[PDB]
Amino acid sequence: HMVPMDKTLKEFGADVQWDDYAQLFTLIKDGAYVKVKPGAQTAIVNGQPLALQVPVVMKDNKAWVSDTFINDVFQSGLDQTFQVEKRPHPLNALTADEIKQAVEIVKASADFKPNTRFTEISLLPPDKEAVWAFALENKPVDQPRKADVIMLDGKHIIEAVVDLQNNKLLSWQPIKDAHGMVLLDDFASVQNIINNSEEFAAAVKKRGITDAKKVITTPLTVGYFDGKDGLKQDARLLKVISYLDVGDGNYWAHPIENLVAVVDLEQKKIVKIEEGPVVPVPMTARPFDGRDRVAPAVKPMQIIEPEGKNYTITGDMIHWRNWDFHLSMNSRVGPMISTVTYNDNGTKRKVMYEGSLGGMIVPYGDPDIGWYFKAYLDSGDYGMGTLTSPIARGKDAPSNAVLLNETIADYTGVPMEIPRAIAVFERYAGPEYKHQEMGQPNVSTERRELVVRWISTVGNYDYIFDWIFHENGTIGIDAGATGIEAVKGVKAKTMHDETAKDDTRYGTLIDHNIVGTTHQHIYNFRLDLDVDGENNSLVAMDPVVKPNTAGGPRTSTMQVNQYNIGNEQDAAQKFDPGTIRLLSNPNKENRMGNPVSYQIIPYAGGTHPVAKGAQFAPDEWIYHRLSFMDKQLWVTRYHPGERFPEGKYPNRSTHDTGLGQYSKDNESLDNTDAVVWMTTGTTHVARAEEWPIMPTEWVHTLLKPWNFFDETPTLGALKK
Amino acid sequence: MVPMDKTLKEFGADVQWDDYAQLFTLIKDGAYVKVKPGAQTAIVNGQPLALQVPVVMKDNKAWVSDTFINDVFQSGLDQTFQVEKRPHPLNALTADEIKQAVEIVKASADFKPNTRFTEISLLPPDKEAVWAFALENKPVDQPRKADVIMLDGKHIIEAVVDLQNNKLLSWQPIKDAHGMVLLDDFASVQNIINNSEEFAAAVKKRGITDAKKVITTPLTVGYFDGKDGLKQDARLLKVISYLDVGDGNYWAHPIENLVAVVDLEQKKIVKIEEGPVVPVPMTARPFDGRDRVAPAVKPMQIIEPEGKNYTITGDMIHWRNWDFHLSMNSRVGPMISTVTYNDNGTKRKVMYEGSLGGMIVPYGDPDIGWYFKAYLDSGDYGMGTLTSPIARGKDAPSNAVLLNETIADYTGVPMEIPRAIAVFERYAGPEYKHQEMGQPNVSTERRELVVRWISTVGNYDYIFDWIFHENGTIGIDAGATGIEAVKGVKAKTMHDETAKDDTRYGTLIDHNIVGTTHQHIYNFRLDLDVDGENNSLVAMDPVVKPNTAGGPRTSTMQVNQYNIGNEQDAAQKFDPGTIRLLSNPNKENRMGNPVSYQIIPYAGGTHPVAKGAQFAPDEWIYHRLSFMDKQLWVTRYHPGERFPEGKYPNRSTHDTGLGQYSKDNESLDNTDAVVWMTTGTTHVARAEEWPIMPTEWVHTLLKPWNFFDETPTLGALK
Ligand SMILES: O=CCc1ccccc1
Ligand SMILES: O=CCc1ccccc1
Ligand SMILES: [NH3+]CCc1ccccc1
Ligand SMILES: [Ca+2]
Ligand SMILES: [Ca+2]
Ligand SMILES: [Ca+2]
Ligand SMILES: [Ca+2]
Ligand SMILES: [Cu+2]
Ligand SMILES: [Cu+2]
Repeated sequence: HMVPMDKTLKEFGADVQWDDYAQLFTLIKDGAYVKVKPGAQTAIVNGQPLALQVPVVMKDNKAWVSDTFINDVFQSGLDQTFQVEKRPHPLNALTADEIKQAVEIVKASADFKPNTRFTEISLLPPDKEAVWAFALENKPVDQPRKADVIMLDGKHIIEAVVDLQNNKLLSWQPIKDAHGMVLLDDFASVQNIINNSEEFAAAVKKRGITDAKKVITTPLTVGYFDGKDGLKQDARLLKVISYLDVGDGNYWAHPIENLVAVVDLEQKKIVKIEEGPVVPVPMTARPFDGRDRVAPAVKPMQIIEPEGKNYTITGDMIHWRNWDFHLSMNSRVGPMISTVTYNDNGTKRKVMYEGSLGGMIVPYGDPDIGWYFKAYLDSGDYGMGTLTSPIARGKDAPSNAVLLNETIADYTGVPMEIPRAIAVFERYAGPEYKHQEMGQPNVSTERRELVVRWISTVGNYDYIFDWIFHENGTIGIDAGATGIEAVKGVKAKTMHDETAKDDTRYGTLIDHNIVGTTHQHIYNFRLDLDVDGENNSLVAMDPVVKPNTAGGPRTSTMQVNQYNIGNEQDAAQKFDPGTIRLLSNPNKENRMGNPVSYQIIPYAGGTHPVAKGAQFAPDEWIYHRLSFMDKQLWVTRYHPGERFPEGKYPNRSTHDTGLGQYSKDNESLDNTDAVVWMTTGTTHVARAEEWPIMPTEWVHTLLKPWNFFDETPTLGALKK
Repeated sequence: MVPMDKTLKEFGADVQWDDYAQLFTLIKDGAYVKVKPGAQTAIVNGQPLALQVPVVMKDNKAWVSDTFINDVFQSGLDQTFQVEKRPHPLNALTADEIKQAVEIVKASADFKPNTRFTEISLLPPDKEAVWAFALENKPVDQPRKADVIMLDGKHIIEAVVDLQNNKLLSWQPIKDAHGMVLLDDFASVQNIINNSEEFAAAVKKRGITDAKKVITTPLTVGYFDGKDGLKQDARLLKVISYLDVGDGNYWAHPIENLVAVVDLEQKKIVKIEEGPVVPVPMTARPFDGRDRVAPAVKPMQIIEPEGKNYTITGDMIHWRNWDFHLSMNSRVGPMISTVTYNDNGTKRKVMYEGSLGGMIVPYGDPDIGWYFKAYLDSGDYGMGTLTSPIARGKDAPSNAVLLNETIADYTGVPMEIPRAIAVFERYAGPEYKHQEMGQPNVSTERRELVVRWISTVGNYDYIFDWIFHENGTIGIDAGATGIEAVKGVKAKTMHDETAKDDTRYGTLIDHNIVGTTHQHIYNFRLDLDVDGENNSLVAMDPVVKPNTAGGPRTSTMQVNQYNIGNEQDAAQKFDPGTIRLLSNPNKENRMGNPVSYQIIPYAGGTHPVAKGAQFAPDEWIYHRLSFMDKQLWVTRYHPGERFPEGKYPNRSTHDTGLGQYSKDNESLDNTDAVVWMTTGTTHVARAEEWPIMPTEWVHTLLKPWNFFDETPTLGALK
């Protein structure tokens, strides 16, 4: 029997186009570009003929296909985008089975507990040297597949290491004073605790809310205030900010200002309720999904690759032109780009052993009760990999993208597959280079970039990360921000109202009774670059104007002050976009005798004002606990255990256990394995254009090869 | 009948044949056509067309009617271009007007025999009348006039003509003004050097066996109060030379320390400066791929089968909520005029006129052949005139529409530049997005309309994109590629004796070749009229202040707001961490905030940023060009102030540009303002940029700030 084509293909996730003039169906799904005519015996897949056992049947204007059409066509093999990995890469993320295995091992230990949850179950990284040997020399990693299992027993953190190869527990170490990150069930717990709170229902009622059932809560971390917040450091707590559900699908637009409940998770009870002046709840419906809007007619635009892609995905490894890298997923920081090499006329040269988001922070600047503690560490306290948002095909990524699925473990230790977790796509990016010599034939070549996009949503914010591999050796990393703003309810409707001045002291009035509290977005990227080898050095090149001492009319000249940065303490600094910073390899030079290097650019621009550092007086705790905020560039000695800027356990941390710690010993950075950390952010002062929903804003970072090659990288293969 | 592939490709259309569907897909600009052999109809942008003569296959070769192209492409089904019945007042001079203007000044008794024309452009009606035409369809009741700037030998004469009444209005000689470099000067220079016995000897001394292989370059000499020993009243050019070795890239073969000074009216070398002899780098370094083989790539196409979202009526472009006028000028190139944003039915003013103001590429080497090198590409050479035709699908995406533009050449003859400007829409990631936990996702794609122009002056190639976002934001990016000006040096690697001295002012990017450090400084003139003519300049500086509200916090994030009332104060460095708005104090949005536009002179770049001019304040180039040292300028609207580097910058003795326009320090309070953005880079070379440099970009932005009352792209309410 057969099934309706349109319905079935849509369900499948393929785009369906019917051309009445050509009596032709064009079907697109990732790397597959298919063409099929009703009644035809063969179809075309990426330019290649495919015999069909059952042709497409057109009945009374409706097409029907065999129940095998989707598999015969899309899994034919004519789409070579994906190839089966023969020799499993050592950096492959834990499979579902491995996840379940690690969980059975710890549950087999005499100490496991029933309520024991899992904050992170991830692969334990083999030694860097063995992995490179595999990627480069194809030498097998004879070290056992291990996995880190970080558990949360109530409010206590426990670190366990399991041996997957030999199915045995290798270690079980409790971590005192450490708090665990926020977990999914805590969200449900908070809303439930508030719904059962007699006092809170009372507090809410005195603030104009009749039906307390329509109150939506939000789980926020409290941070650390040396006790000034009057909060017991020992307890596992969360503060709660509420909004009113008006039925417009956007509760963020209806804040219940000056009301904050403090919830103790293990005690499952409200341990405190801070109240401030009663402010009428903004009631006007402000939907952002278009329900109240007119759909504008727009002409279609498709980016197509009818013969397939230029990249191939073997297991988790991606090959594209001269690039080769491994892409995996982590529940905390998200995507991880590993063993990145560039094929230089036959020789795979090392570039980056491991790169990924390091961590990020979004601190607000309002002193009031519902804002003073608000300083989010999204990846660290919430797990952005876990909160990945499936890519909306054709919208969140261009129509010529390939969408990958990724698997991680949820908090209960059960394997979780995230559909459309990461997007891969090549894109036209203007001319690679060009020169129109007067009176001569023109010379131009197009530029192509391979983009790896991942989106994670934590509450009201939606973050987008792109890892851009330029064909010419350059690597870009941009961060985009969109979503819904965290607003403050105020009495003023316009700037003409008596309270306007005070209501807008910490933010712009972007709507009637609504203020967009100023805050910042600070991202940090951990880049373990191995510029053509592990032993590198950090070099600085400051362009300067010096007095002319060679004669002639000129009084000055443009020269450069070049010097090495021998230690971590000095490598941790502000970035002047007017200067040049390089991670060179003092052991290898190019054809001209210059050390092969990569230029590090933490700030290549952005669409919001740039954050010159953390907008905090040097005496604020947040500024103290987290030092990665005030420096745009950091360089440390390679250590497999140092991966987070804010520290491994930032939830209510008392001191800096991250970059401040990784560099406190001020170690030598001369000709050794270095790790670059780039910090970049924006200072967000709101405007009406960003409400009810914010247009995507971007920040750009860059890694350019500096004398890494001997000439224009894209000139082409030498003919003679 | 006639051959299809042959005919269609002569037409410039792309032909594709799908044997499986027995279908031809024809593409050219806004036309996307589909036609099957033997079919009685065809499809043009989604619409059915009846054919007089079906396409016929003859020996596997398609054949079509001799009227096919016209019947199909000029059918009317391609709505990209529309007829302009009422000519916009800012339309550039037409070929007929260019010829009329030249006839008028030639009919004057003062017109001398070999006069050349530096510029023949439209003398624009008053701003008010123009805005009235775009907003109210009110006719501009003023005759079309044209400015005709002439160069009589070395003398500049400014004249004004009345095109509607065909009469000469004024004829004014300009004292002490030097004219820009004209194309024929390029040839004079090469020819003068060739006939120079002295030069040939000078060259022989340096190792060149055949002087006929010496390639010259016409370089402006600047001004040095005489310290360079050059007469101020003489029209001069310095000549740097290269050796043509047959690799199609003479730039890779510098003849270092040899500089000739040429007097254009006397037509001879009036001074030769010789320095240390350096052997000419000989190794072949072609950049055209003659010695290379490109890797095979799977095809990629960007298609709009139903046509474009934009309409081009004459020179007026309509796209979504945007409406603007695009014209061409021989000096600065593309001009974006009468820009409005259609806010739910009402067209609101955004920008009266915007265009490249001017630019400069100054070098940092003190030596004999570099110290005077400070190029004002548009001002001294005419970037519009030197526009480089866009290479379809390469310099611009495959879904672009290529426009032809017309300007006058130096002899006053109309000149049509093919594919002078590219217009294309592009996907720019999600416009906005929110994936609420456990709810249906909300995403919309972003679309930008890019207007791209490429100009090439000598070795450098410059790209300019005017980017219109659906949400009201306007972006302006400048890209740079081409061939680097290099210095000949003795060192082959950094291990040689002279290596350190050879690389004191630049990187050693190849054997015996150093890419001399320099800067790329662009300036944009933006006559913004934020929802009206009368505006003010407001500064908003984010600052950290002590907490006075109580609670654990010791500090807060606040904004320091204040108006900048005059021109001198408006001329300032730009801190990308601050906010600068051009507000309209007379209009507010629904929340009581002044409708405004955020000015961002520096939104990023792929090369190191130029925080100012890499020159001591006592350098002459520094004195002559103040715009290099400040990223933001705001002055009162004046029709005659259009160039940051001044109107006649060749060998100028003082600042006649932005330095002069702001000198008076006038009031910028609630009045017609003009914004000037200066953005630049400091370029320290590397091997990856030789023999040809990969395109490098810089970005600027203009964002609506409380101009609207909400997300501009949500759409109209049902
Ligand atoms: O994203 C930061 C913390 C948060 C989590 C869930 C809802 C709102 C805010
Ligand atoms: O682009 C600046 C001046 C110039 C003109 C022609 C050839 C080389 C250099
Ligand atoms: N007086 C307008 C210029 C002109 C001249 C000749 C033909 C058409 C137009
Ligand atoms: Ca260290
Ligand atoms: Ca390293
Ligand atoms: Ca203005
Ligand atoms: Ca003025
Ligand atoms: Cu923000
Ligand atoms: Cu340059």
